[PDB]
Parts: sequence; structure tokens; C-alpha cells
Amino acid sequence: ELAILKEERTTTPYLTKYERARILGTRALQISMNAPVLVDIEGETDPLQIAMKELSQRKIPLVIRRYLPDGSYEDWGCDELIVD
Amino acid sequence: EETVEILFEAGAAAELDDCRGVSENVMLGQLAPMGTGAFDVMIDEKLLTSLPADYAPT
Amino acid sequence: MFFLKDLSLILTLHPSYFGPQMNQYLREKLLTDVEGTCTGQFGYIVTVLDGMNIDVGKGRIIPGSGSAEFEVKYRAVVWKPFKGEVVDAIVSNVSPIGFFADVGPLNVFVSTRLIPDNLVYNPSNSPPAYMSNDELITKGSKVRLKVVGTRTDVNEIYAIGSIKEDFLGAI
Amino acid sequence: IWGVKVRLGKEKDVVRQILKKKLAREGTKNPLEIYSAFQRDSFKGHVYIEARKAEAINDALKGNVNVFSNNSKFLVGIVEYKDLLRPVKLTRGSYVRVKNGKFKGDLAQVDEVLENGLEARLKLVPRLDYGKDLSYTSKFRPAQRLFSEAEARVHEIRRDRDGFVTYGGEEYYEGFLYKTFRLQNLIVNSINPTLNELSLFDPTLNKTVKIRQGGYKGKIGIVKEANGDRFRVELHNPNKTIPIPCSFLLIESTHGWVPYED
Amino acid sequence: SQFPYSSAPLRSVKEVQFGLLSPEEIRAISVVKIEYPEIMDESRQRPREGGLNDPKLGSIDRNFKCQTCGEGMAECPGHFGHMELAKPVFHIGFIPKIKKVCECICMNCGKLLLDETNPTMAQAIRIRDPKKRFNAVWQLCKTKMVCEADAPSRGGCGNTQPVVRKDGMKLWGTWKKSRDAQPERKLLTPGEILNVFKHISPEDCFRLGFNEDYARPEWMIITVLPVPPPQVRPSIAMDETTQGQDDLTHKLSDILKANINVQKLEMDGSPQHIINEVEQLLQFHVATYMDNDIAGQPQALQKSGRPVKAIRARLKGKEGRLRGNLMGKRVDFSARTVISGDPNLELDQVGVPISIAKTLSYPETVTQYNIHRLTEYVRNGPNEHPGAKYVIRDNGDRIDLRYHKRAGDIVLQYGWKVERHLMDDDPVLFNRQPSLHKMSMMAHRVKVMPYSTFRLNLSVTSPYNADFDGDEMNLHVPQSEETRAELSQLCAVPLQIVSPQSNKPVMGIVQDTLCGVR
Amino acid sequence: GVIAAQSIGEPATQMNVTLGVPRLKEILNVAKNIK
Amino acid sequence: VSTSTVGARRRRAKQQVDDEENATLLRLGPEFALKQYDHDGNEHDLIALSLSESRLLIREALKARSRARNGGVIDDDELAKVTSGAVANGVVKKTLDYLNTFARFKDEETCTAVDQLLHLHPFEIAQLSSLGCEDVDEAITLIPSLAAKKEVNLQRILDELNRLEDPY
Amino acid sequence: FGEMERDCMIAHGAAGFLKERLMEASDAFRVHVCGICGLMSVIANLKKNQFECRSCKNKTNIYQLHIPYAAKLLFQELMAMNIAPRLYTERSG
Amino acid sequence: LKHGTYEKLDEDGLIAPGVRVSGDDIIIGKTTPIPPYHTKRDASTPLRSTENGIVDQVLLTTNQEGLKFVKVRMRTTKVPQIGDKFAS
RNA sequence: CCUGGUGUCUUGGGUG
DNA sequence: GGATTACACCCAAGACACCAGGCACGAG
DNA sequence: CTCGTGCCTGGTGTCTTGAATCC
Ligand SMILES: [Mg+2]
Ligand SMILES: [Zn+2]
Ligand SMILES: [Zn+2]
Ligand SMILES: [Zn+2]
Repeated sequence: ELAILKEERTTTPYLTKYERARILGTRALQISMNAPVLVDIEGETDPLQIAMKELSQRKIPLVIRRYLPDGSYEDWGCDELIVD
Repeated sequence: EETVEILFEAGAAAELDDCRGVSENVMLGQLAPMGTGAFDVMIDEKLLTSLPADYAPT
Repeated sequence: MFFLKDLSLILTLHPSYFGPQMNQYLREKLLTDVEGTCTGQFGYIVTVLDGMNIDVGKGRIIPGSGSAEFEVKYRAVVWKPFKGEVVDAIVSNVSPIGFFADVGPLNVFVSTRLIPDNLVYNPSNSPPAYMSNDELITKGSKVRLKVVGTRTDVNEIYAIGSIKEDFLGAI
Repeated sequence: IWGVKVRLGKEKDVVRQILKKKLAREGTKNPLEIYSAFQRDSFKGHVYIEARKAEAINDALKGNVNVFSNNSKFLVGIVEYKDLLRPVKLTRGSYVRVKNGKFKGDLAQVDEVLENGLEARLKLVPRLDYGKDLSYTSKFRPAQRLFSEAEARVHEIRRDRDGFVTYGGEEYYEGFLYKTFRLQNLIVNSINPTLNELSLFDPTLNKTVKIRQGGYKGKIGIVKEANGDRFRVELHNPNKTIPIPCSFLLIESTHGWVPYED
Repeated sequence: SQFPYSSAPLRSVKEVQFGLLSPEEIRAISVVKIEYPEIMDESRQRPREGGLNDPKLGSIDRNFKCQTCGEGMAECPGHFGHMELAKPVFHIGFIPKIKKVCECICMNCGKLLLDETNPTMAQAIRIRDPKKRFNAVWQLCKTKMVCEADAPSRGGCGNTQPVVRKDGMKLWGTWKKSRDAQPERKLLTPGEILNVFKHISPEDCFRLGFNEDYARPEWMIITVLPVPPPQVRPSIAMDETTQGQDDLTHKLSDILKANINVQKLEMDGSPQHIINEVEQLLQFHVATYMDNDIAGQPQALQKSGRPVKAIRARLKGKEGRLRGNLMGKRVDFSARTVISGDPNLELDQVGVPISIAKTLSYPETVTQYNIHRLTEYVRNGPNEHPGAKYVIRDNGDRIDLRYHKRAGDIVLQYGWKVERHLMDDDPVLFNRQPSLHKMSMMAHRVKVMPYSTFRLNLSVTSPYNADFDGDEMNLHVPQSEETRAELSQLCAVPLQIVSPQSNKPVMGIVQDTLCGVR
Repeated sequence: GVIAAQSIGEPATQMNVTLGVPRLKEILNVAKNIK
Repeated sequence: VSTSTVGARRRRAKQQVDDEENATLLRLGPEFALKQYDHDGNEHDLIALSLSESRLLIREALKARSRARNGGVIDDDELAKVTSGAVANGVVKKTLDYLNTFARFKDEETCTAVDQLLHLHPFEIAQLSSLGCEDVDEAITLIPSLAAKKEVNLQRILDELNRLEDPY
Repeated sequence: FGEMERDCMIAHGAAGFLKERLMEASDAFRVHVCGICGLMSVIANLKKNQFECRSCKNKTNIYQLHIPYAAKLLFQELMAMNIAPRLYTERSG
Repeated sequence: LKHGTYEKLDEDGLIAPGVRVSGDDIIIGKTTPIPPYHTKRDASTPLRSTENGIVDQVLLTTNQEGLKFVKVRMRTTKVPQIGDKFAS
């Protein structure tokens, strides 16, 4: 009902600074609670560093639900949004 | 301003507060609809299925 | 009284369960938690329909805790009895204060002041029964009673019956 | 009859003052034209004055320092007069509550009253110490417990009759105190029995230490915390508490600073 | 996590519905009736049941469990009582609105003086906002000076209506008896008005902007008073073994005493003129209990001479509940000291004294990648840096490492938390008051250093408007993985170099370095 | 919103027609009779 | 804990005593209203199930799930062991055995015949199938709501039910 | 943490940080509400695991909230002045 | 009882001059009885948590009402360091 | 053998 | 007729009255 | 030994008349 179909999504295709900060923190948090990590971990073992590594390779398994003013929303996966 | 007067008047006219403002949520200690709180984060069940099978929940 | 009900359950998932078979874990998790349980609002939930194909939707991540929240919408077979409903039963016990009858999941108590006088408890008979001449109420005897009151413990519900009316009793 | 507002607690004084003024002016060319005045305890802060003209009320109160200057007098209806002058228990075997002394607040049975009619003999659960700390108040009294004559015999007593003892000049019969109280010292009305009444009726901490090795060698200190192996010495010399290993300490004892053989 | 597990579903608040508490509802949530003003049983320990500290209202003592919920004093919210009033009294907050309602309705049957037949009045009922509609109606009906028995039958009683005036806590109505004759204004008691309000119809209740479920107009008159639990009015000990009571506790005693004397009148000696002095005094105490800043009359005073702290005064002003405890409040994990400059620190660093670094902490979750590292901190303990202060299990029990003598026998499990000392490159929020603009709060990276001042690289003095003539600054430590990331990716110093105020930098090379570079 | 509020207020804290703070006050207070 | 599509139930000014469950007065409470809504918001008639329908669905669901648990590989005592836990084992076994001793039409051939015969409030249509009756006199007494409806066929209902009914 | 520091975190858009500061790092409190009447009138015995809002006769539709203690305090002071602050967890329009 | 050490008090309830003290140490021991053994409650005075130094002098006397009255003066030395303030 | 509470309301003088 | 009147922080310096009743001590 | 006076403690309850601008 409220959900907007993939072909008709209108919001910006770039990840905003606020979306980026929330994604990094949430994913960091999940890793520190021993969620399966999707990239190779070499020397960089801090929780925030691993999450930043996953972001750079487009491998974070999360979806942004962007609410529009009327309450409807577009779901965007972090795999498809372009990160500067 | 006019703190107590607002609240007495709000009671007598049964006002409904829809909790969309920043100030409403701050004083109730809930994540405010602003900045990092202006959206929800969902788990991408479709993208997890590309992982190998030995990572699976039992 | 059986119904089909479209229900839903809020499930919280710890982040360490975020793997490729997440949905299958949730399907097992839903069934273990819901099947066989009773609530006063719906009754006994007997079996859930189409369990292996339930669409769980997307999980909401809880801010500040990392855990994920799923709303699993589903469809089940539910059993709730009702006051006024006439039903058949199978007697489980007979005692000086009446009898207990198993109607599927639960047990119904009918007291002595709502039992007709000509049905006399006979302990000396082998096996023990409520007896007449052409009537025979032994364990497993079809009897017809009417539910006159439902009490709710929110864990198991308790219903009281009566055979103090027309056409109710053994058949 | 007019009522008049007066300073709380000064109602009797105002009635007095009105009488003096009345009597002093009797037979003069300017008599005080009031007939009577009175004050009811139940009616705090009011005096009532009997007269024919309102002006006489003002005259009665003129200059009275206990009366509120505001022109607050009020008229009483004839049908209200007698109620203003309404004057208004206690039976042997009934319960009352004591209002004074160490037994203040306690429930007591009325045993009997004096011939004259003033004080009543009460049967009371005693609050005694059997002279335990002798060489009392209601805030530093004892718990209630029936008198025990064998306890008194053991610890500190005159037998007077069957089950009757005088102990420290009070009378106890079958365990109860019988003591006279003024009737004005007991409450007879609206008593509420209580729940309770319904039921009844490491060895080197803090010792001085000298350090024998390291950069702090020769300094005095005190063992502040000795969890294990690593001590916390509060050094005297700079205002600092240090972590230090146990091999480094000398402890003071009867003869000098002794190594870890103490 | 500091909360024991409860099976009830966790949700957030989406809506706040304000309204009035009906008399019936007050009794339904109450757990005890309050009658006796004597707080103590008889000054012999254990407070008196039915008294103002009845243990069913709750525990403010560490050793007595609540006799209603079984929970300790920390979890127990407290439960309300109720106090029956012998006679209904006005709510001091609602008097001017009550006054407005009288001129709108008939003082006999209570019907709205105008109908949809009046064209301008039919326009006024369409107004969507309840407050404006009510005012628009009253603006019309104000000049209607008689309740008509007949349409311009409407259910009217034919009586002319009085002009109601407020005189302190009393309302006077002047009726014009049917040129000029003599009018007799009698007092409009709360009880008289109470009965009139219950006969207002549901349809006229809506048209007056009130609400049948939430704000029914007779609930503006007080008949039973809710007795707040002791958490709202705690006792304090002035000099250890001497405790005084809260202003509300003393004031509720006065209302309770005054309530008993109204019961003491109607059964015997009432000289009428005495009934009016005692009932008005009950009205007085109930008024100043809620609002002790009533204009035009003297304030209620404590025996010390200073005014009583009423509930209204608790909420207003800089130190009250809203501006002093909810819009801002005191917080944990903070620190403050004098600042000094250091040119040999990076722009985004802050030098943090060792003593401060051992008091503050961050709860780092134990994982497979850091478990070996974190055990080293545990052996060092709270007094050697780099060390740690607590180990927190998933159940919430903290192990205090100051008093654990068998610290060597702890083995860490995944998912536990170790509250370790503050350490190099942890982000912290740094702040100088007054916070005039957003660059008064920027995230710096900690560098632990000897000596007791905070060190700043000199080029950040300008956005803080800081200097080193005695200024102090505040440091706040984020307490979770989510907020560390928010600090470093949104609030960090290099992101703040250009300000949106004037699309230009707010930091540059300054003082010695700027003089020298020329 | 908040950024706008701080951007206007901060310069005011360091600062024949009326000018400066008294004139600023007339605007926000939308006074009917200006000086 | 577990909730449904039906929500809020905020307070109203007038109370209601059409809520107390009475099968005689067609009061099934707020959850079992005549018109329900599924998990997509679509309108839907209340689903009341006779003993014959219910026996087929529950047994089918259990053996299809049992086959699924076996990767794709009759008696009531065997079908109840599919559940997990002794609490679950109990309620499911007792329900099949109860239905095993009171379901007249114990196969899908006869059941679909009864299904087409019956397929006017939806609750009454389901009641008539569950309670066996001989004559019209017996149906309107035990189920007193069928009185003032003036639309029998009742006799041919009972005749077909009894004729399809196998001997015992 | 005064009113002016609150505003700075809004400007940064650091909504998550502001929530934590004013709750977990201070006076966080758990309350129970009745799903029907919205009041904090629930009597909750956690070791007996039984809950009841006596007014609504409701033992099933009950929610828990995390709110500041000073907000819980505020609502009880409002109740004491006959103001009903009803906390509902869902909208309706 | 308070959490600090009581081991620097002498038998008269007063600490003696010359003893170094640190924060939360008790320097004046005093009790108050509990109204209606094991009857008293501590009412002692600890040194301010942020301070240290040496007890210099202890005055013992009585006040106008005749009860006992003490004053304990503590001295320490403050040495200039980073952060201290100076002015011409 | 784990838990572990010390006041408030003002006023005045100061710091940036 | 009230309400408005920067922010944060430090520290030292203070606390019910009168009347009536009961008990104890001293003097005759 | 008895009576009277003084002091202390506990309980209950108030009152002689005497900073300035704005909406
Ligand atoms: Mg400066
Ligand atoms: Zn409680
Ligand atoms: Zn009328
Ligand atoms: Zn409720």
C-alpha cells in the first residue's frame, strides 16, 4: 500500500551523510555482537574499521527505508545506492 | 512560555499531540525524526542468500 | 468451535542469527512458540497453515540494541469454545460432584445441581457408569451438553456445562 | 444576636472585656446597651453579642485590640439562637484511649471512676523495664508487655492479693496496670481500634611501612589496599598513593622494620 | 539491559492524549482510601494504614517491599490513593473557563442558547478547531441575555440569565428579576453548578468544544482528590536523625484535617455563618495546593514564613521540571577542567589528563578479535593504565574490580562487556559554554597526557571563542558503538572547517604562528 | 531551522535610523509603533 | 504477545453488552466479527469450519509438513508425532482422536459432496453441519436461532446428511 | 547538559547521540501502560509474572515503555492535579 | 558506617596533629543513638574527597551550651603547576 | 559472604 | 491588570514559637 | 509529708499596622 514500486522511486540516488553515519554505526554494532562478517578481515580489527571496509566494497546487507512526508516510503538497498 | 496555562488549556479541550516534533520525542527520550533518525533500517534478506550454506541459522 | 484466523507475532532476532537460512530459522521459531498454546482472545491455536511458505516481511532494526524485529503474519487453525454452543464430548472422570469431559484440548466440568435426578452415580457396577435402562454413559460415550459459562485464566480457559435441559444427555 | 470575628484564642478575653465595659457604664448617661455576650469553643474566632441596635455592637467592641477592624459583624436568625447555646459518655468495661504520659495513644479498659467524678481507674498493658537501668517519656518509653511478677521477683515488689502486686509503687493485677487518670486525659469518642489491638483484645593493612628497594626506598607510608601481590601504599612524602610489589616492603613491628617474616 | 526481563512487548510512544480524570476513574486506579492526617501509628515505628504514608502507596525505603507490586524501591513506580471530599470544590485552574460556560448555557437545564436556524451561528459550528468554535459560539451567545423557553420549544426554561462575575475563589451571579427593580445576586456554590453540569446533553457537550470521552465538563469540579505516592514528595533528613516533610505532605495534612471538620458540622452545631467559613477554607487549601500564585489574595505560608511550594510552581521557571529536568539535565560520563594550548597536537586531538582518563570509561563488547587484548586490561585492574573497571555479564551483574581479590580467575565470554579506561583515538565530544552555534560542540580524538589541563591545538580556539585565561571546557564520552560512529562521521573537527553561517572557514592560522609566518 | 537560528543570532551577540540590537528587537517583536 | 489485524479498540462513550460471547445471539466478540480483514487489508467473510472440513485441512497440513521435513518422502497416532515437544504432542493428538470419534464424513469424497451441498449468515451455515439432527423438530430446539427465518430445505439437508452417513 | 547543548546536537543532526545522552547515560526508567486506557496504572509483579490494569479489567493488552524518570515524575504530578496524560503506542488519524 | 578508614583516630575520638590524611578518611568520630542493643548511628566527618595534607592543630573546648566542641585545622602546600593562574 | 545512605531552601560573594 | 528580562560554574553561610500541663524539688 | 512554685517538654496554631518598560 504505502510502498512505492522500484521503477517509480524518486528520491536521490546518492547516500546522504546522515544515512552513511547510521549505516556504519548500525553495522559496526552488529559486528561487535558477532554477526557474520561478509569481507575478509586482515590487520584492521576495530569494529568501525571492519564496517567501513564493507561499505567501500558495497557489501553491507541493509536496506534504507526513506520516509516521505505523507508517510509513504521508498526502500533502497545499500548495495544499490552510490557512495561518493 | 506560559507552561502551566498551556497544559491546563490542553486538558480542558482534549488536545491530541501527534509526536512529530523534535521536542516531543526528545523529552520522552525516543529517537527523533531528524538526521540519523529520519529513516528506518531494514535487513536485506535477499542479499543474505548469496552467502555460503555453512553460515546458516539452525 | 473451529475457525481460521489470520494472526501475527512480533519476533525479535539476535544479530548472531543473521545468516542465509534466517527465514527458515524463523519458520521453525514461530511454530515452536505458537503451536499448542492457548489465549483467552482466540482460544487454542491448533495448527498453523502453510508454515513452510510464510512470508515474514522485512525486519526492523531496533535503534540502540542491534537486534532485529520481524512481524510474521500467518494463518492458523484456532479452537475456541463458546457459551451457548451445544457440543458432544467424551467423559474423562466421574465423581460425586459431577463429571469431567474432554472436548479436544480441554476439560469441561458439569456440576450436580445441573444434572437430572434420574441419572444416578453407580459405583458398584463394573465398570462404573451413570446408568439407566437404554442409556449408558461409560468412558467414550457420546453425550450432548451445552456450554453455559466461560472463565478465562489467559493460559487455559475453563468452561462449565449443563445437562439440565431438553435433548441433552447420552444418545 | 450578632456574631463578630475576633482574633483566634482571644474569644474569652473579648467576652470578659465586654462584661467590664457593661458593668462600668451601668447607670451612667451612656450605658452599654448590650444584654449579654458569649463565645462557644466549637465556634473558633467568634463572639456573639446580644442587643437591640447594631450601634451597641460597635460600642461594645470599640477600642478592643482583639477584634478585627473590618466591619465584619453578622446577624443571627431567631431560629438559630438556641443551637448557639447547646451545652453538648464513659462506662465501666468500655475502652478509651489515653491522652497523656508514656501510655499516650494506648487503648485501655475503664475499670472504675472516683466517687467525686474526675479520674477513672484504667486497666492498661504495661510498658516496663523491671528497673534494668536505674541508678520516663512517651518518646523514650518501653514496648508494651503484660507485667510478669516472676521477672520482677528475679530482677528487682510487694504482693497485695491473689494476682495483685505493687511494683515500683504501681499496681498490677493479672498482668495489667491499674492506674488512675483524669477523665479529661482520656478519649471516649470515635476510637478506632488498630490492627495490633484487634490482634490483642590480610594482617598488614593500615600498618605503617618502610620501602627498602626502588626509587621510593626509605620512605614512610600506610597500606591503603592489599588485594594481592601489588599493594597500595599511601606515601607520606608526596600527595600520591602508589602501586607497589610485596617484595619491596618493610613492616613495623615490636622491634624495628621487619621483612616478610612477620 | 539494566532492566530485568519482562515478557510485555516493548513499544514507543506515538501519541499523547490529554484529558481529565473522572471521579470514577480516580477510584478505579486508587489502591487505598485516605482519611487520617496523623502520619505515624503512635510514634512507635511503622506508619499508619489509611494515613498519608500507608505502605500500599509505595516504598521509599531500601528494606520494605511494596505491598502491591512486590518490586524493590528502584523498580516500583508508586501507586496512587484517593481522598474523598465531603463537599465538591472548584479546581483553581479552570475557574475562568467555568465562568465562560455559565454565560453559554441555561442555568436551569443547560442548553446552548442558539440553534442552526441562526445563519451566522450556523457558520460558527462549522469551524474545525474546537477552541475557536467554542469562542465563536460564546461571542454570539454572550449578548443573548435570556434563555428562551420558545424558539426565536427548544427545551428552554424561560429564565433570564445572570451576569456571572469572579470575586477571588467565589463566583457571583446577578439575576435581573422582571422597569428597573431590585436584583438579588446569590453565591453560585460548586455543588449547585455541579448538578447543572451533569444534565448537559451529549449533543451540547460536543458543540461546546468539550469531549464526551476525555474532557467531560463536570470533571472540572473536584469531588475526589488523587493522593500522589511518596515518590512525588520524599522526606529529607536535615541533620541525620531529624526528618522534615515535603511541602505537599504538610499541605495534604491541612486539606485532610479541614475535610474532617466539614463532616463534623453537618451532624450537629452549625450556625450557618460557620459553615461558610469552613467550606471556603477547604476551597482555599485545595486551591493553594495546586497553585499558590493566585492573583489578588495573600499566599499560603509555611511556619518559617516563606511561601508554600505548590505544584504549579514546581513546573515553571528555570529550575522546574520542564526547563530544569527535561529540556536539560545533569549527565553522567562528563568532565571539566582548565584548558591549555598545545601547538604540537593535531587539529582534531584533545589532550586528556591521566586522572580523568582513569575515571571515565567506555563499555567495549568482547568479541573473537579483541578477547586476548581485553584480558590484559582486566589483569592490570582499575589502578594501572591501560586498565579496566568492570566486567558486565549478559544478565547485568557488574563485577567491581576494586574489590575482586581473585581477578586472575576471570575468563571472559563473548557477548560480555568490559568497561575499559579511555584510550588513544577514542572520539569524545568537546564543548565550551555558552554554546552559541554548532561549532561549540565538535568531536576530538583523545590523547592521554600527564598534567591536569585539557590540551587543544591552538587553531581551534577561534570557533569555541576560547582562550586560556581561566576558561573551562566540558568533555562528554559516548557510551556505545552507534554513537562513536555518529561522532566521527558527522561531528568531527575536519568536517567543521567551513561553516554554513557565511560560506567560509571559521578556523585559521592565528596569533604566534600567524605573526611568525609573515 | 536550527542552523538558521544560530546563524542570525551569533553575529547579534557581538554587535539617524535605529540600528543594532534595538532595531533587531522591533522586527522579531513586530511592533506596531517602531521608534 | 500475539496480536491480529483488528486493532485499537479505543474507548467509546456508550458501552456495549453485545460483546459477551453467546452463540445463540450471534455475539462472537471483537476478534470474530462477521467481516474480517486479512494481512493485506482485503475484506473477507468469517471462516467458521465444520468438523468435516477441519479434519481434512489439519491432517493434510501435518502430512505435507511431515513430508517436507523428510525432504519429500492415515493413522491418527502416527500423524501427531510430527509436533515438537510433549505439550504440543498432547493437544494435537487429543484433537485428532476427538475428531476421529465424532466426524461423520471421514473422507474427501463424501466431504466435497457435503461441501457443495452447503455452499444467510455464515455462522449458522457452519452450525447446521456440526450438529447432527434427524428432523426439523430437533434442529430448531437445540439451535433456537433457526426459528424466524422462514426458509427450511432443512429436511432435505438432514436427509442428505443421513444418507451420505455411512453405517457404524 | 543544558538547553543550548541540546540545540547544537540537533544542528549536527546527531539524533542517535542525543537520545542516548538523555536516557541511558542518565535517568532511564521502565514503565508499564495499559493498551486500552493509556495510563501508567498497571500493577506488575514480575516474579509472579502477572499484570493487571484493574480499571480496564485487562491482563493481555499491556505494553512497556522506556521513558525518562523525570518524565514519569511529571506525569504523576499532572495526575495529582486531575490532568490525564494518556500514552498510546499507535496512531489512528 | 562510612566507607573510609577509621584507623587514624585516637581513643578520644579525635585525630592527632602530625598525621597525614587523604580524602574520605574520618578525622572526627561521632555517633548519634537510634531511638526505639546495637543502638547508634554514625555522624562522623570525613575529609573532603579532593584534598590531602597534614593535621596541624586540634582545638578542643566547649560551646555556650556546655557540650563538647572541636576544630581540626589541616595544612597542605600548593606548588605551582600547569593550569594555575597568575597576573601582573 | 556478596549489597552498601548523608539534606534541602535561600541569600551573598566570585569565575568565563 | 501579569509576564519578560544570557549561560554555565565555584564556594561559604544558615534553620518555629507560645502556652499549658505535668513532674520534681524545696520549704514549711 | 504535703503543698506550691518553677522548669521543661509536648502539642497546637498567627497578626500591632508598615522597578521598569511593553502588549
Ligand atoms: Mg576567557
Ligand atoms: Zn509498587
Ligand atoms: Zn432551563
Ligand atoms: Zn487501563
